[PDB]
Amino acid sequence: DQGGYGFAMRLKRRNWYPGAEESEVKLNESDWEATGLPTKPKELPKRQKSVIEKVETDGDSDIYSSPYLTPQPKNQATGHENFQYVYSGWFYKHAASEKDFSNKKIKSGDDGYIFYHGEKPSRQLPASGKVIYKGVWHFVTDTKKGQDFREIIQPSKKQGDRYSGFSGDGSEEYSNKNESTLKDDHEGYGFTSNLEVDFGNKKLTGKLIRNNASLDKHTTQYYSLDAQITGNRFNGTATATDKKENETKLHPFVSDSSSLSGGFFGPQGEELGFRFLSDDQKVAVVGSAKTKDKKLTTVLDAVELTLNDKKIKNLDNFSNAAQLVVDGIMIPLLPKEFTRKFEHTPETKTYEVEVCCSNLNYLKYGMLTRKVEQSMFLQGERTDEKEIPTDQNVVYRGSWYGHIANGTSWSGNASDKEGGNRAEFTVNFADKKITGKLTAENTFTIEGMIQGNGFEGTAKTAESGFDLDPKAYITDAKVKGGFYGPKAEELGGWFAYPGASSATVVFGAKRQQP
Amino acid sequence: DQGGYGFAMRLKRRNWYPGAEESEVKLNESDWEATGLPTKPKELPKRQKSVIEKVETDGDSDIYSSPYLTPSNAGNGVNQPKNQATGHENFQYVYSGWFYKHAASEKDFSNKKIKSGDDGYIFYHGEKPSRQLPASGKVIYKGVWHFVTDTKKGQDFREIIQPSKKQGDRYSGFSGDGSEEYSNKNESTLKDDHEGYGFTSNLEVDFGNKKLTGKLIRNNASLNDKHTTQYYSLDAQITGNRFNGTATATDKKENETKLHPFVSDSSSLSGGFFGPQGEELGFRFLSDDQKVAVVGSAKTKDKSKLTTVLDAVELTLNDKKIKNLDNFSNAAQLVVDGIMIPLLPEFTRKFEHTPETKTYEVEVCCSNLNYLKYGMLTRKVEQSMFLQGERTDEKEIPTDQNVVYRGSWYGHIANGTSWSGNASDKEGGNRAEFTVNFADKKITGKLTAEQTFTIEGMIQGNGFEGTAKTAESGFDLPKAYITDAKVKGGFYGPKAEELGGWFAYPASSATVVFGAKRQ
Ligand code: NA
Repeated sequence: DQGGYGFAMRLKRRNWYPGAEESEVKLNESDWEATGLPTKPKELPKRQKSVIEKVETDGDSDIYSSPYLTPQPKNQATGHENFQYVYSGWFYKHAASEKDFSNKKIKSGDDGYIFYHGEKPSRQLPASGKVIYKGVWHFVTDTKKGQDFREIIQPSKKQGDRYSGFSGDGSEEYSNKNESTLKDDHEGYGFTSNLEVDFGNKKLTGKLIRNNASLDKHTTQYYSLDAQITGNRFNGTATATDKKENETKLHPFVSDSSSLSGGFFGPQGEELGFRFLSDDQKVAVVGSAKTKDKKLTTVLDAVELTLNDKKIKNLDNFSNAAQLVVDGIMIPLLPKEFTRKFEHTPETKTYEVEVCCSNLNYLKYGMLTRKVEQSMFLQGERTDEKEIPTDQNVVYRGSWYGHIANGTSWSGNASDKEGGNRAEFTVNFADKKITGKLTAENTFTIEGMIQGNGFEGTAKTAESGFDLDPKAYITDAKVKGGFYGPKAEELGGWFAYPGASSATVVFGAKRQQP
Repeated sequence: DQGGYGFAMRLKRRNWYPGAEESEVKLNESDWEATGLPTKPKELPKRQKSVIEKVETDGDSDIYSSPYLTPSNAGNGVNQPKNQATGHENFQYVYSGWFYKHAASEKDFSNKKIKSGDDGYIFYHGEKPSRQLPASGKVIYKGVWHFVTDTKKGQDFREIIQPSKKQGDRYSGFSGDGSEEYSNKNESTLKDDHEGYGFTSNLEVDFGNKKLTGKLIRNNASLNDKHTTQYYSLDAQITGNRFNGTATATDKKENETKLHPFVSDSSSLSGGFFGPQGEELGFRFLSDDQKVAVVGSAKTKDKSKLTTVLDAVELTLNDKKIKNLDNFSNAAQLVVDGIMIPLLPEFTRKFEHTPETKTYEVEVCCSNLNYLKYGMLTRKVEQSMFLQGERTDEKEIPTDQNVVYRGSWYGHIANGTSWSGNASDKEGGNRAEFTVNFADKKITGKLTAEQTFTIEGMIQGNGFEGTAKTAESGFDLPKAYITDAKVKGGFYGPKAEELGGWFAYPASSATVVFGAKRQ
């Protein structure tokens, strides 16, 4: 979707002051909150935790949270419990009532959040095969006067009416979360998720169930899931398994959702997080799942090349070339005209960014400066390896940002004109062969082999030295890159030297046509 | 208990008018209704049926009832459910079950009343309460049982009734609800450990020790390993043709959360035996927490020395004929024409009574008798004598070889003109005396008007039989003559503190009831 490390949704409490009563408080897409990057996924998300810390109590000040979270119920899919990258769950307080009679506000009930968050969003995934993910899921409901969800939460405290139904409520007493052993057909403890991810076809399906207390089949299914995978993200729908027919509907899971979204985390996407909001705005869900406890394709490139030390770091990215993720904050690259330039301060003081180009849509590259640090960056969404064209002669044209020196330093931005930085590449896909040239003043020569949706080769200053306007002699510099966008219209790469002349360069070119 | 042909309990519907809402409606002992004696036990009880007939509907007017019941005066759909204990299904004397309508909602805003849900009854009723039972042995009875619950806001019983319509909250949970979908009542074959279809009862009656035990279970839908669920065990003492005791909720746990209503014991199990030798029975109870009422019925296997537990007879004057009366093992409760006439509000007594034959006139004796009552009964005009008593257990029959009993008798005799004489304590009026040799199984005595009769007989178990005769000589009012009068009687109360009997004849007639007390 619009990408992020995580999302949280707060419980609602309904005003029941007589004469100024809200009959209902619905959930809204706008209610979703970003969590930010967690240092430790097992801990509560910091922004929302701080909110709850300040929530007033009167008799019980503790924060209660999902049992596997960092402060004897269980909530886990057996064989799939050792999360390292992604956590979902809930936390709350027995919040004091708001009793503001002269402003006509009375509110009572728990206050808290459901959430998921993760670290290390994936840049590679299995190339093929169907893989089973299991884990947990959580929910929070709207509030409506007279409403109860007695099938899921015993309504002695007006859960669903005065404050949201949620999966952490003390009266959620129909799951097996407190039992000591499992029935033969239980998937685990409490509310659990089961997803089948088809990396071959870039899609996934799943089921969200409750494992039922034993006091006849022991689970109940509330949703099935369907989603398309794009890069490290996925988007789709949730289908309510029991909606309204012969029943008056004793639970909140009665409407489909068209807003299922999530993403993969970890080295090869072995964990995932997701959320959705029901179309009738009655229920929000978050969840997490992982491969069983213990060949790849690359879906994106996102790198930072630091000048001062010529070093190259991987950046996080949510499979969106136009969204630059640095230091856990998200910097957009298009203003909701070749190249571009601007600065940005969140909430390092400010970020200065120069980005190219206007004609590129799956690939962005340029300059990044913190304040003072300076780096180049490149990020792109790789084309599916199965979409790599077979054409034997393909020309790409564009530019590049350059920083090089054997004595004094030369720096040159990218440009469309005139004798400024220019790049050209000819690719023989059939041969798995790639070559091209970068010129400043009319010089590097690059040979490489294509592998899947990526390439790898060398860049040399040739013979001998370059200019510095003193000869810089770079030869056998490792060059890595990729093809971005559908059907590989855009391509990009970078190189650092060494692995008395230095060099750091990002470049990107666009495909032509007869 | 207090005896009767049957009992019914109505479903509750909770008021949910906002602002005037009942959060709960509990069941009460006072909610039990007498059914009266059914002409045909397979039919619905008439009083309660009439109530349900008048219950308003708006879309579906049918009365739904237990599958083995007579639809009678009422229809169905998607229907072949069963509710039966296999091998024990051919009831003739006693039926239990339920009947109901999809009642219209009461929508009376102007009286702040909103009520919705089914309206109906559970019940059992029987005919021919037993005057004899097997003398000994343990006997298996099986059958069915039914329940109705209280109503409470937010409450559901999802383990027994799928709560889509707020069963247990807006209207009573009950065993006939359309959403009782977890029993096997609709299945076509039985698992090998099912006792039958739907909710069934299993009782072991120990006639030797005058007690019984039992189990009430559900036979579960097959949707490995066991296919029934037990909700109660039962324990009761038998007294005459009645039994009383307790029900014990099988799963009350402690910690709950209790998805069914059967969570509390009951100290009010009561029922009775029906049929020639008590081969069928009916029972009811109300849970101590007033959350559930149960009724049921059971019978010996579908197709033995007997003991007599009571005598209850009517001797009609005009035709000198003798009919058995129904009785619920209670000497002080006179049951005639299906209605119950109490006999205690001073020797003898007299009074009249009209139920709801115009009125009944009764003269009853005596004040010192507690397991035996006898006197005059008149309908309006018909006239009869009656006697009824609770027999002493044959095993309690004393061995004493010389025992005197003293009392009186009511007399009606004539060879020409008629002589009638009430019973009395004094003076030369009717007086009776008996000497009994239990060891000899021998009994004799005399009735005198002041002239007399003389009775002799032998003793079989807890009853006696023999003959009575005038002096002949003759009698008074002019003389009447009696010879070889057929005499029947019994011993009543613990260790036979009491005894009584009667005779009819058969140009002289005679009809006499008598009762005496031990000295
Ligand atoms: Na009755």
